[PDB]
Amino acid sequence: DKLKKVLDKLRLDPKDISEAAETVNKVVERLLRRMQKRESEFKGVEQLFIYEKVKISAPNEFDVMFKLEVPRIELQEYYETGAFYLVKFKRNPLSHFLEGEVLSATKMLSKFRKIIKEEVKEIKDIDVSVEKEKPGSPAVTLLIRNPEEISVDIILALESKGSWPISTKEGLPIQGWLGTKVRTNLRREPFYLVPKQGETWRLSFSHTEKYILNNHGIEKTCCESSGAKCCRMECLMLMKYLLEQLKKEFQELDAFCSYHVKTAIFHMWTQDPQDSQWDPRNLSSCFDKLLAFFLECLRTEKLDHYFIPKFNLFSQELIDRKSKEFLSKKIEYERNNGFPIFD
Amino acid sequence: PDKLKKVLDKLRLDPKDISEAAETVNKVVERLLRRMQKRESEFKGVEQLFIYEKVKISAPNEFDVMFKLEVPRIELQEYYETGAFYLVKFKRIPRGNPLSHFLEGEVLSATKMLSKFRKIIKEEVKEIKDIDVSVEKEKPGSPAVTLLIRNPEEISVDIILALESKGSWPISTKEGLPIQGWLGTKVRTNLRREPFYLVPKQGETWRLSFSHTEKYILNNHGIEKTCCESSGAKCCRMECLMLMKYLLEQLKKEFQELDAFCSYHVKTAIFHMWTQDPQDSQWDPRNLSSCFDKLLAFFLECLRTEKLDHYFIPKFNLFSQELIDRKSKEFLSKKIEYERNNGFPIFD
Ligand SMILES: [Zn+2]
Ligand SMILES: [Zn+2]
Repeated sequence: DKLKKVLDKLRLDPKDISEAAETVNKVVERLLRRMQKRESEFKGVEQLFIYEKVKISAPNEFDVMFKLEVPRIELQEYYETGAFYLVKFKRNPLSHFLEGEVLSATKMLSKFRKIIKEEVKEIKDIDVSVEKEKPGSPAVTLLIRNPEEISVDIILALESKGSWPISTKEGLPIQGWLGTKVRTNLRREPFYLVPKQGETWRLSFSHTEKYILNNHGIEKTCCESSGAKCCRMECLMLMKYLLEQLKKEFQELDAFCSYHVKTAIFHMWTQDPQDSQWDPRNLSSCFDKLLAFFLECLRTEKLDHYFIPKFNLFSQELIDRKSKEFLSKKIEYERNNGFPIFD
Repeated sequence: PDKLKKVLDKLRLDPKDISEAAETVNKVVERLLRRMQKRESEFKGVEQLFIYEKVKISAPNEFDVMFKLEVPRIELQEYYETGAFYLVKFKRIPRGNPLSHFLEGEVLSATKMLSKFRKIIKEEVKEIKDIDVSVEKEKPGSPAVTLLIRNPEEISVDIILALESKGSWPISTKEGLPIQGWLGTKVRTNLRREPFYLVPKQGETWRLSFSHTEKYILNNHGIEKTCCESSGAKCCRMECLMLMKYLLEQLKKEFQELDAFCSYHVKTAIFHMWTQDPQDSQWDPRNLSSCFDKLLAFFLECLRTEKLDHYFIPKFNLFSQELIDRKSKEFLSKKIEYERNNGFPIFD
């Protein structure tokens, strides 16, 4: 029952989130108007996506993706990484960001940021400012004061209606969970490229991950009014909040982010697909088997990207050995001591 | 005696023979579409609604193709509280659409549009002399012009003219599609956001059509997403539909008193049975006899009480007294109970 008490404060109330929704929505609208106006290279920019823009267990933290349809691209995998690609064109206004024969991500992102910095300064109604360029952030972040501090990440992305790259052929292993009809439909949706050398883009499946979170059960009536409740989402909130609180205390956990937890629980939902395996009456058992699974990913240094199997997030090149051991010690400490961090 | 699984073996379609008929039925439909998209034609923007889907469930001979027309500028009006039949008008004075040629006053005439639609198809069916296909005679109950192809295998192709409206579904369907405790509320909302359709047959009335929705439900019939998939458990929902549909088709072949009943009655009764018994375990292949019998008992209960509501329009009773006489229901009930009690001799 202790975990249910922690979830009681982690659930977003619709009243406090609605005042932020009204503020975030209109600011993104005004930014979208300007991108479609005058002589900006981002004329056909549209928003990708309410509760979808909010970060799950992070109140008043928001994500917005500005997609740009580019149907004239030719992808080239960058050094067999599977996730990073160089974009080329077969046979126009995006030539300003072209560097030789490859479209520069840094040139487009820097110009994309100048247009956002000019509009945030032309706004004097709500007091909003642009972050300084973070090292690991392609998005342009906005600090909105409500007076409640609100952060909104504006991610520039390229939309491609073509087929998903070959590196995702064995990705999305939901055949024994969400089924093959769902997998075929999801893979027929477009895929996205966000900047991350300076001219390489990385694949983004935020739209697909959003669908899986809202359609997580093997039964269609899962977590509905006329259906059974499960604790899949509750285990994700507890696991994400545990890692967030651990990053607040120790700077040694900088190499870990929320997407590792999200990736690890997707594999758990694939390994344990049955809705009965995530009964809310067994929340402590479900959260512990998720912890044990995450610790196995840390100690074996194996956490494959759920869409790109060849790409290992916990590889030795990405995260060093001392950080994984450090995180493993802290996770085992709270796992045996009743999780004192939640207090 | 596992006689039901023997009937199903002879009833399943041979993919070798259904693929040959698929190649010829598509290219003929493609040619008809090409002649529709041409200049001087009121059906310029016509399209196909949907290879393997177009063949009927228990009928390998017959195929069904719907030619839809987007009409984002029409207003609907119920025709005497029927729920299913409507008169089609325009929101304002029409200017840019050629469909005003079929106006019978302020109401879009179905017989006017269907006649010109059949004139165009009968022109192209007489132009083609390489495959030998003819347009069937005028049947009263069918708005679709039927194409009879000799492959030499005789195959029927119903070309159904339909209007596509992407607006909200009419209020007669508000309490229809009751799949909340079965396929879920998310599925129901997504289905109700797809367009709805109107088919012809006062000669200006149009009937609602949910063939696109009924097709989704057949291919997504399980409460579990993996139902009838490779990595999932097989159920017998579709097998009971085929047996029940084939039982009525064989009874209609033998008795002319069953002209009032059609396959849609079978299709409607099983959608209710799937709502009444939503669990995939209630449709286990080991219980094929139990599932097919409890379906027959449900269909006999609909004949007895003379109530079979349209699965999408609750107020529309398909077994109403003004639609089917009690003698036809008593006669169908007598014949079904005979087959149910004597091991179904008609299957032989
Ligand atoms: Zn659930
Ligand atoms: Zn099934």
